[PDB]
Amino acid sequence: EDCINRHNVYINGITYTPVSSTNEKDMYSFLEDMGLKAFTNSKIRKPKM
Amino acid sequence: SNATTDEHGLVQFSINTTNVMGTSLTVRVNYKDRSPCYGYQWVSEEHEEAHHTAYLVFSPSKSFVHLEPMSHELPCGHTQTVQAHYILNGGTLLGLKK
Ligand SMILES: *[C@@H]1O[C@H](CO)[C@@H](O)[C@H](O)[C@H]1NC(C)=O
Ligand SMILES: *[C@@H]1O[C@H](CO)[C@@H](O)[C@H](O)[C@H]1NC(C)=O
Repeated sequence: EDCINRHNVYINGITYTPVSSTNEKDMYSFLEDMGLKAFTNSKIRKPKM
Repeated sequence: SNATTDEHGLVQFSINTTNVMGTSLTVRVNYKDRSPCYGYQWVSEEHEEAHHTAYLVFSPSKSFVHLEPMSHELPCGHTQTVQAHYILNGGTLLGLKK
């Protein structure tokens, strides 16, 4: 469920810029391409908005 | 923050900003447009609304002084202490005594 999408992205500093989906490997993905599945409460997947 | 017109005074209002460069204000703000389902150019009921759009100082230092406008009466052959209020963001990083 975790949607971290702001109204405006709140990109403080010198300038603002919009949101975008990343591209990187994940512990979720490590257990996926491993082949198996798991249940756990800790932060495994990335917080995809 | 609603207000009311004083007999001697107009609306003199502030709004605390904690947001981004693009900002736009208005009063009589029951809507943005009346209810534009259609008019088919017959006639449009249009009362006046004072909507304003403003923009920001592009200050990467974020340290600046705001100068209120003295757009009122002015007797000549005088001096006039201008009223200005400022900030320094991050304090001064090193700065100096002066
Ligand atoms: C207008 O603002 C005053 C000041 O806080 C508040 O007490 C009052 O409830 C407001 N009036 C309205 C429209 O309720
Ligand atoms: C809001 O006004 C306060 C003073 O009451 C000021 O310090 C602040 O910079 C303004 N906006 C914010 C919260 O950044």
